[PDB]
Amino acid sequence: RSCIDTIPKSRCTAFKCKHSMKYRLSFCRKTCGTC
Repeated sequence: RSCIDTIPKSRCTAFKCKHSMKYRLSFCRKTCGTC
């Protein structure tokens, strides 16, 4: 499927990308560099 964050970009913080599986792999896949 398309590579897209499900929540607003401001929610996808570097901190959440580093420390939250939910954010990195569900909510912020584009911003966190998962896809």
